[PDB]
Amino acid sequence: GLPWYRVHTVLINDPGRLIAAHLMHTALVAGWAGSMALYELATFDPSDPVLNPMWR
Amino acid sequence: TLTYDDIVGTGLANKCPTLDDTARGAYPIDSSQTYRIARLCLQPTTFLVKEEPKNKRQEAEFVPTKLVTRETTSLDQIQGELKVNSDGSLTFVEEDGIDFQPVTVQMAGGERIPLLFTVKNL
Ligand code: CLA
Ligand code: CLA
Ligand code: CLA
Ligand code: CLA
Ligand SMILES: CCCCCCCCCCCCCCCC(=O)OC[C@H](CO[C@@H]1O[C@H](CS(=O)(=O)O)[C@@H](O)[C@H](O)[C@H]1O)OC(=O)CCCCCCCCCCCCCCC
Ligand SMILES: CCCCCCCCCCCCCCCC(=O)OC[C@H](COP(=O)(O)OC[C@@H](O)CO)OC(=O)CCCCCCCCCCCCCCC
Ligand SMILES: CC1=C(/C=C/C(C)=C/C=C/C(C)=C/C=C/C=C(C)/C=C/C=C(C)/C=C/C2=C(C)CCCC2(C)C)C(C)(C)CCC1
Ligand SMILES: CC1=C(/C=C/C(C)=C/C=C/C(C)=C/C=C\C=C(C)\C=C\C=C(C)\C=C\C2=C(C)CCCC2(C)C)C(C)(C)CCC1
Repeated sequence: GLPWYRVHTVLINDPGRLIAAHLMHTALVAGWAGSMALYELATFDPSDPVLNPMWR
Repeated sequence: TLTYDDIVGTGLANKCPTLDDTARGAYPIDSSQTYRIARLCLQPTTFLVKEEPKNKRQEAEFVPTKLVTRETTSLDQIQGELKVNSDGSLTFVEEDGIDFQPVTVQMAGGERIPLLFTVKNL
């Protein structure tokens, strides 16, 4: 069968499932953005923009 | 004149009585007479909390907060003596009343600040 590093080549002649896969990828990235924002909000101390800003 | 059933649940019970704009007069004080405050009412509209200074040690300001304990904040039915002093100044000496309310306000960032809003022994 397909080698492991070629599994996604099944999408090459499958525009619909390629769109599905792109949707899934986009979903993963946006989910990442959401969860990252949430973790930072769960850790960020907003009490001192001068000596403890976000980049610290 | 309003009854309990007119007021109940409206939030008016937590409001102090007001006077209309025509009430800009003067109430004569007789230094020979004794006086009392029959009803003192205090209705807070804003709670400010002094921010805990970063460490810059400059002027730390009072910042706005959000009331989370609802319309439970007013002091009322407070009574006490109104002394007329030798120098013509008046001194209110609080004796009793509903002269305290526990209040929780919430700071930016979520920190809750409970306080005993009071004028006890005023
Ligand atoms: C953008 C991400 C993405 C997408 C859209 C796809 C989409 C596709 N892959 Mg998959 N794949 C991915 C990533 C992705 N893959 C990765 C990272 C791997 C390596 C593990 C694989 C390995 C893989 C194989 C081996 C195969 C596919 C196949 C396929 C297709 C069928 C779906 C499948 O069988 O899933 C299988 C893939 C998974 C179930 C992903 C693994 C899940 C990981 C471990 C994360 C799960 C999230 C988890 C809840 C978070 C953990 C948190 C942690 C801190 C504990 C499909 C076209 C098949 C295909 O059609 O081949 C012909 C197929 O056989 N993929
Ligand atoms: C838009 C970005 C993009 C896209 C859509 C593709 C698409 C494709 N490439 Mg890939 N490729 C890319 C970037 C991209 N490539 C880059 C930047 C490189 C250089 C590093 C390569 C190097 C590459 C090679 C060398 C090969 C492909 C091949 C393939 C195809 C099959 C992939 C597969 O089945 O893997 C399945 C993958 C897994 C089952 C697991 C991979 C696990 C990785 C290594 C570690 C974990 C990754 C993590 C989940 C991703 C985080 C996201 C990241 C951006 C930070 C597929 C058509 C293959 C091919 O053409 O087939 C004929 C092939 O041989 N690509
Ligand atoms: C009407 C013209 C039109 C428009 C506006 C688009 C728009 C876009 N195309 Mg599409 N495309 C078109 C015609 C069009 N295409 C045609 C004629 C073809 C040939 C068949 C393709 C083939 C195609 C492919 C193969 C791919 C795209 C993808 C994308 C999207 C990438 C950006 C993205 O995902 O943002 C993020 C998304 C959002 C911020 C949400 C947008 C809200 C959507 C549009 C509302 C969904 C409801 C709607 C009624 C149903 C789908 C609408 C459809 C016309 C796109 C994007 C939505 C890619 C994609 O879909 O990635 C997932 C992709 O892989 N397009
Ligand atoms: C514009 C930026 C960008 C781009 C171009 C891509 C491109 C792609 N993403 Mg990624 N992604 C992005 C942003 C981006 N992503 C973001 C912001 C997130 C949120 C964190 C993700 C999350 C994400 C996930 C969860 C997944 C992808 C996957 C993929 C690949 C799907 C195509 C494929 O089959 O490759 C085949 C794979 C390769 C060609 C290898 C890519 C190798 C990368 C560039 C570096 C790997 C680093 C190292 C070896 C392993 C990681 C370290 C480990 C300790 C965790 C593709 C390379 C999917 C994929 O990789 O499936 C296999 C997949 O599972 N992406
Ligand atoms: C630490 C682990 C804990 C994590 C667990 C959480 C998820 C548990 C579910 C995993 C088990 C999946 C069973 C496979 C189902 C199946 O039938 O596959 C086949 C199905 C179609 O159904 C099928 O389709 C088949 C043919 S075909 O694929 O359509 O060509 C056919 O054989 C069949 O009749 C039909 O039913 O299509 C697929 O190929 C999808 C399988 C891939 C699923 C793994 C992805 C999981 C990651 C998702 C995370 C989301 C991230 C958030 C972004 C929004
Ligand atoms: C965030 C979510 C992350 C989840 C993703 C999971 C990550 C999965 C990573 C998969 C990688 C597995 C590697 C494939 C390994 C493997 O299958 O190789 C063998 C493979 C041969 O493939 P073939 O073409 O022969 O087809 C056979 C098929 O059965 C393969 O599917 O070659 C390749 O895959 C290219 C890469 C070579 C890699 C060689 C490195 C090994 C040499 C030793 C190095 C260490 C010792 C050094 C000493 C100094
Ligand atoms: C469905 C449903 C629901 C929900 C959804 C959800 C619950 C959400 C989510 C999202 C999410 C919550 C998920 C996710 C994302 C994540 C990811 C995707 C990430 C990735 C990772 C990476 C990739 C990294 C890698 C590496 C390592 C790890 C470290 C170092 C190096 C690097 C960075 C490279 C709703 C209600 C909306 C409605 C509709 C339907
Ligand atoms: C239709 C309907 C429904 C459906 C459901 C849905 C649709 C859901 C989906 C599912 C899915 C879609 C899931 C989601 C998710 C996520 C995951 C499970 C993973 C993750 C994450 C993580 C692991 C974390 C990490 C992070 C990073 C990323 C950044 C920052 C840091 C941290 C660490 C936080 C049902 C069935 C109920 C039934 C009825 C009907």
